[PDB]
Amino acid sequence: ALTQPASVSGSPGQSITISCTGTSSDVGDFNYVSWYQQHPGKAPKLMIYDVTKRPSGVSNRFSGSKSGNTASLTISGLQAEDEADYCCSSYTTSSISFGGGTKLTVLGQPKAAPSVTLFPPSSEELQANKATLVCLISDFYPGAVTVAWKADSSPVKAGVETTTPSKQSNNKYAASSYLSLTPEQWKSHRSYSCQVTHEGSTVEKTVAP
Amino acid sequence: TNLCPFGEVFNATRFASVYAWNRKRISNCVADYSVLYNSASFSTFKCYGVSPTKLNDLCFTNVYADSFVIRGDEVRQIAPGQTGNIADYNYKLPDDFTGCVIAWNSNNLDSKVGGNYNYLYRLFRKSNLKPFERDISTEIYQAGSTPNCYFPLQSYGFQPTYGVGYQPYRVVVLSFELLHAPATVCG
Amino acid sequence: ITLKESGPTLVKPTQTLTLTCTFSGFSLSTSGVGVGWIRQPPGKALEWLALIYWDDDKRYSPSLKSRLTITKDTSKNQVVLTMTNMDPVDTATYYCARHRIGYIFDYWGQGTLVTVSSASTKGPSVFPLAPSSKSTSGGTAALGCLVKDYFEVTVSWNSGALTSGVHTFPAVLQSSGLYSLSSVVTVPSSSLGTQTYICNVNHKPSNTKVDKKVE
Repeated sequence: ALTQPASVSGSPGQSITISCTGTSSDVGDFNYVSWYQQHPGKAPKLMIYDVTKRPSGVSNRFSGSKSGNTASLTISGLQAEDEADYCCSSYTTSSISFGGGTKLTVLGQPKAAPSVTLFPPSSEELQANKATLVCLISDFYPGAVTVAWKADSSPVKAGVETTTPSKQSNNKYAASSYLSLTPEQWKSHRSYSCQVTHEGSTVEKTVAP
Repeated sequence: TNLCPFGEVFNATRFASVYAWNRKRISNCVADYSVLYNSASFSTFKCYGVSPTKLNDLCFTNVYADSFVIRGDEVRQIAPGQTGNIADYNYKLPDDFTGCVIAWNSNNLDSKVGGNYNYLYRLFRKSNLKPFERDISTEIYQAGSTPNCYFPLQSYGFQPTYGVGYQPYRVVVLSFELLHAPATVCG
Repeated sequence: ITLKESGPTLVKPTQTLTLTCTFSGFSLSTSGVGVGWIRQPPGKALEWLALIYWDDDKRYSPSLKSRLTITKDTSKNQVVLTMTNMDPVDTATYYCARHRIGYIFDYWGQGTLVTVSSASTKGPSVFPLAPSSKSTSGGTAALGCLVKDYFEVTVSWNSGALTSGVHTFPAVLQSSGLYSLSSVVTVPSSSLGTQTYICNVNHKPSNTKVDKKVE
């Protein structure tokens, strides 16, 4: 019922617009359009209601308008802080309609190398005849990494499970990679390592019994 | 000394259906009519037989305030001399009307998703209403002779998607009566 | 000012979901106000479900109407949603929010994750992630705790006293079908052994809290 572009991109300081089209047979005069901002894993926040109005405490950089059956959210003076998905909402004769988000990506963001902390199996987990290595990756801006595990110097591919990347509050990305193994496999081998490759450069951390 | 409580009329939490229109009697108070006339929140403010500026200079024995909801198309029927579903069968102004007809768009309050059905109008009656008559009966109307029989009320079904002609309007009709009796409503 | 859904819930297929919204700051008796329910399936669009108005008018998704019910209790300031014949396609976050026509929805709840699966509920195994010389980066030391093999947890630190430097990572879905996650906090290296650090791990589907000391 409501159709939005999947993605829009703008560079800092400039203005961007996200359009929201309603089928003519569904929305009638298309009187009430609301716009929501939602940050990853967080609730929608109302930015524009009634096509053009701002709730108090929303910055004047956000504005909404309409023409025919297409409403527009406009953002001026783009800041990195307002990367998010923007979702429009309206009425049909029977329901409330939303249509899919628009992910807004602010461009020009500085590239950033991953920060890697690697944790050995706890002694308490080792008591319970299990062992897990925990490789936490964080604060990389181009949102893809590759993660490689290795025992001593031999590549390990078994018992490795790696999350997909996820976007953080500071618009950098995070991931985590777990290597599971038996306590006796951990006592065997001098060292285990986690290798994070980002943008052709590798940050590697090793842990030892 | 008491100020006339127009807020209980214009700002009431429920308005009536037009076939069951509400009447508020306004008595023993001072009314500033300009405060209302210059708010700019009224899409209709048409006074018949008097000017709203001169009205703060005048005294009346009683003021009646009749309020209801109709669709925007029908606001024109709240006037002396009109015919139509609302004028003939719901709320009728005398041809000699001295008062004011105030209306405003209430779509953001009186529509709802899937339609608001609470507001009804009378579609059929045996005869036209007399001025300021009210009919709240729910008898089956006979257009024929079998005991062609219709339920006499129809819902407005206000939809947030409607164009303005079909959106709900709150109406307030102020009647100023001047009788050979003590005046109690003055500006 | 506030709305809050009831806790995250596991629901067996074909059985019925029941959620409760508790709100504060406004009355569901005041004219024009309603409270509705909206869901978002992972990586999918917001989908309106149901609405209840100040005068007890009820409205529902036309396609889902036969499965939905909504109730209000103005004395308890709560609104209750029920949904029937639950299926794994209905796994989603479920939100309540305040309605007034002019703005559609303004204040939203934080949302509650509903999971439809025949798999059973498994609470977490919480293990400490001790700070060490190999987790030291100048003045900052990393410590955490590992929340292992559950079925989807929140983590605070020192009962909410410790918030800066906390990074709870999103969970991994193991080939076993169970989840694991980690939370790590960066504290001052000198602080260690001067300050006691506990992580507070709340599941909720299994009604399990664990406060794990990390030494």
